[PDB]
Amino acid sequence: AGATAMLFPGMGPAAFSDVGRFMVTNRYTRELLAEADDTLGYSLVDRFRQAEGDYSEYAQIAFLVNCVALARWAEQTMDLTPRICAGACFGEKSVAAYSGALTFADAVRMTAGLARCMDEYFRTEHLGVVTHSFVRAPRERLDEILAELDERGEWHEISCHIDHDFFMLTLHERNSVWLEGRLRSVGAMPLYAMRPPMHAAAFGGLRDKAEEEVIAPLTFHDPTLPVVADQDGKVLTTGDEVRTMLLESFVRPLRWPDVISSLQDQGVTRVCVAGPDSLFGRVGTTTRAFEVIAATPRLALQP
Amino acid sequence: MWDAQFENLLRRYLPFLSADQPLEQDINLRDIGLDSLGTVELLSELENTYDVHFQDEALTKETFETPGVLWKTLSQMVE
Ligand SMILES: *CC(=O)NCCNC(=O)CCNC(=O)[C@H](O)C(C)(C)COP(*)(=O)O
Repeated sequence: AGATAMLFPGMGPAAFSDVGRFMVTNRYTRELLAEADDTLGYSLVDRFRQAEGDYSEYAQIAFLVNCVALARWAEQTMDLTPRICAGACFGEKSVAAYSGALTFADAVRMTAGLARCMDEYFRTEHLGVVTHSFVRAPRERLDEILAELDERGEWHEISCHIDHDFFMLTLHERNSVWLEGRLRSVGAMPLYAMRPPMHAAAFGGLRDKAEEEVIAPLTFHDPTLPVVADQDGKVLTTGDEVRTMLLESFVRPLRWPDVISSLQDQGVTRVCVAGPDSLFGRVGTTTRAFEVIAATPRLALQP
Repeated sequence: MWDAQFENLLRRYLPFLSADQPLEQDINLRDIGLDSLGTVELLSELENTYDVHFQDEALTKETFETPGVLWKTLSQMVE
């Protein structure tokens, strides 16, 4: 009676010690690494070992390999036949590969190119702008904080809707310490301040630079199964729409509740989250709606 | 100075601590697997169990650094 969706998560802070041993021993990762290393002309696992930060270009490519491999590992070891798939933020990249909208080689090229593109853009543009995540923040409490920012003439945008009380707000870091104390003052808990920021109408120039330098050269195919857009849950069926999703990521917010309502409307009852993740598989938006399988490196490392 | 009620509650959110390992006063909670959404669930369970509302300084990172600091913080609110 059920149906299964394959979901691809956003990228959390890389931790090479979390996945380096997994990547070189699991046959699903080893197979994609051979392809990623041939496309890139280096050893991705070696470059990722030496990378500093949590969001290096190498950790973004490795994150693509880990999610796409763990989707195939779950299909082959759990007899999954998904009718539909969806990707949140980075996971748009992973779902483009899984769905057949891009060859794995073009997804690796795209992931590396967008990494370099964003690095360059944020080296000079929107200096000090950050994306804050917070929880226990009902929309009514958030709206009062946004009105206080408006009163002071402080620019912001809502970048993600995660759950009824879980949002990401993008604004200048000069507002960071006030926002954190102001959240806490009403029982909301700040989680993380992401640099570079993501998902803002103000980032049209990053969209344009991505399109010209990375995305337009690529050939997009029609996906082999429907793809739910993370912007608004629209059911996508063509390569042009997947390409638009990747570009709209820069300038439209993630609406995670809309992915979950769309999946529900397409008859989904069970989701597989493919890859390392401690948000999309565990957040109430997802678990209230669906049985969750969490296909993480930690699970695939179990005896 | 904590008790079984508190420790049974906390240990539900510390996946990398085995039931036969002691819960040290100053163990780093993040290192034995307390994370952001584990903290949200923990908070929700502490608030229902003890009839308290964590707010202001009780929601800083420092509150969840160790079972010692978390116990002190919960204690100041239950009395
Ligand atoms: C998809 C999107 O736009 N997400 C917001 C921007 N990305 C991030 O903030 C990445 C870091 N995310 C994480 O650290 C986790 O997702 C949490 C839940 C924000 C915090 O986890 P924690 O265990 O401290």
